Amino acid sequence: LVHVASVEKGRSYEDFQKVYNAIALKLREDDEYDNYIGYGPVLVRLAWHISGTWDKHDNTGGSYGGTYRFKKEFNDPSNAGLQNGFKFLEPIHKEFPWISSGDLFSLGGVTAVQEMQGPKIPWRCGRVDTPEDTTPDNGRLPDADKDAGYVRTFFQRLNMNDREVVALMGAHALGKTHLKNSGYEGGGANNVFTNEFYLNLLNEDWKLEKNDANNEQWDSKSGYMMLPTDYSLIQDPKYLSIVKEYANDQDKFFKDFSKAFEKLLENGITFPKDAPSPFIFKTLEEQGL
Ligand code: HEM
Ligand SMILES: O=C1CCNc2c1cnc1ccccc21
Repeated sequence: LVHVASVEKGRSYEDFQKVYNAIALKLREDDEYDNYIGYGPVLVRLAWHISGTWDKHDNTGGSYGGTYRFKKEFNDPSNAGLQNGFKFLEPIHKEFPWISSGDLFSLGGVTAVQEMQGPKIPWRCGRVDTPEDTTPDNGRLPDADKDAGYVRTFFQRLNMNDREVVALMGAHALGKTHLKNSGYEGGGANNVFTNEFYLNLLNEDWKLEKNDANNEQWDSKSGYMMLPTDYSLIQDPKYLSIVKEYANDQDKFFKDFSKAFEKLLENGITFPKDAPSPFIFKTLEEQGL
């Protein structure tokens, strides 16, 4: 099963920079969403969930086919809440209908990370929408009620190692859980991309509690929370070393996250040898916009 990247006909960097800019301007505009968090976090999660269905064994799932647009995936219980992100991106796709769905969904994640003062994420175009019968079944995204061993084994399906896992999880600096979406009671939220997930894990006073949905979560005296899969990163000695590394090195975290996130978003895609180089988009701030 081979998915070959095919550049949207006649498009180049500046076309995609226009899409980035539209997403970025809408992020700035629609600032009230989710108690003034804005849409950055949910767009990052969307980009991860459209990519996280991938299976290295047969190259099913992944970001290439844009299949989140289909009911079966759109309605995956693991994707509850992501419809807000889809609706946010709707007007952008209407403005730029030439872009593929996979390209738009992944680019939304990139734009969100960057506009939230995260690292630059190189991004490649060429995902091509595939038919409804290519939509992966529900159940390929990870459970949150599990331990480090579950996390490690899960991510092997996505060809991610321990450092890549720990780095990717740092996106949980962002946003929050919503009891009605996932069965987890949200704590303090952020909308700036930092290494604070690691600092919170190491520095807060955590207590294991059972929430009103009957699920276990770790809660701090200051009002933050960790999923059991988050907290597993300080229960496992291999993960803990890396958590400490990122808590003590912002730049290393940024560089490792950027690599892992691009790789996550590109898993399953064959880029021809004469494909364009990855694009590094300028932020609104860098453009004076
Ligand atoms: C073991 C792996 C993971 C598990 C079990 C997990 C689970 C969760 C859950 C349960 C939520 C809350 C959803 C809601 O209630 O609205 C959430 C939110 C979020 N996740 Fe993850 N996640 C994992 C990995 C990741 C990765 C790899 C990324 C991206 C690189 C990511 C980015 C996010 C973001 C940005 C949010 C906040 C969304 C918002 O504020 O609406 N997560 N995750
Ligand atoms: O420590 C934080 C910061 C705010 N956001 C999250 C944290 C930890 N785990 C999370 C898990 C899912 C969504 C957001 C978070």
